[PDB]
Amino acid sequence: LSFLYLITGNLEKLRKMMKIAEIRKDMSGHYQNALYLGDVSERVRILKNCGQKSLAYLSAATHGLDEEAESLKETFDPEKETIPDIDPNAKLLQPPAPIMPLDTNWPLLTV
Amino acid sequence: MADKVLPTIPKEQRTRVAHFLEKQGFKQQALTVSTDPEHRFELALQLGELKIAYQLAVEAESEQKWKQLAELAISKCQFSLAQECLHHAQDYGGLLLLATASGNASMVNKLAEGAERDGKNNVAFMSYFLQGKLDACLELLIRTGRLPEAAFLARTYLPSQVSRVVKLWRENLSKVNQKAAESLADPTEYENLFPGLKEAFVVEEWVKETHADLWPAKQYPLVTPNEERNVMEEAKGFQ
Repeated sequence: LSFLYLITGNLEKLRKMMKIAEIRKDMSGHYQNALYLGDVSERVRILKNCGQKSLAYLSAATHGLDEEAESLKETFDPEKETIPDIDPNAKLLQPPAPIMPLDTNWPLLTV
Repeated sequence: MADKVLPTIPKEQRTRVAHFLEKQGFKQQALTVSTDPEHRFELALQLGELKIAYQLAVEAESEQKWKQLAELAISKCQFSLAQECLHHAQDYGGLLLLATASGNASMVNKLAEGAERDGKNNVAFMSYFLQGKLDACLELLIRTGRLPEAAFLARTYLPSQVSRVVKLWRENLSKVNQKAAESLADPTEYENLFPGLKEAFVVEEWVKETHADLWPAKQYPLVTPNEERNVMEEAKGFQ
């Protein structure tokens, strides 16, 4: 259903749902909320699952917020030292600008 | 004193004693004696000469090694390499978690290739999307027989495949006759497609967009570029 909601070009319903299944635990699923979005709040939770400031940085940096991820990372006694490619490079783009719909509701006919 | 003896011990001996050494907790030293690929390997896990462990791996000769190792590498946060091993493993799932977290297209192409590999429909889609590629998502659907669903995407974010696709879906339906089951129209009648005139296509927004895809949305960030995708987005998008 969530998928239907993201298919369609509108934003909330998925988010409450996201709340209500985030709230029902998770280790690989948060992902669903993030892409079609920019911003995620999941990160507040996420760090707790990870909490190695690593995820928090990778995620963090672009809202102009790499920084908190570093603060903890330091506090720990950091453990990061090498990284692989991953520089945001894939397009979270597509959906439905004016003319030629969405489909909340879909019309048809027996004919 | 022992060292003089040491020449005068070989293969297997080294192993036993190595275990003793290991018991001594003279792991490094235990490493020096080290004498079985397994033996070396486990110790290596404990030990973490990372590169060194790789050489022992050499050609690992078991993804299981890589899997085990991957967890370890990741712990050491020796990712550049980890990626190489994991990639070498091509063990997609864990590897995805990293790759995604910083984000990356390149990973995505190779992966796309992978995506094709995996054998359940769903992941591959996220990828296609993730990349931004309706086209890919839709092509994927063609193989799986996702047909109702494919239509929704084709509609929402318009590649107007809704017209193309709908005919085919309908055809299936058609096969399974009954007029209601057949179901029919694209520009006008049942559907009024382009005559409805509403929210998944056009040039101007699109032009702005054309660029948009190219820059980073911005708010304040890192070398790891911007795109956003929230309230603002909705507003311009309408424009």
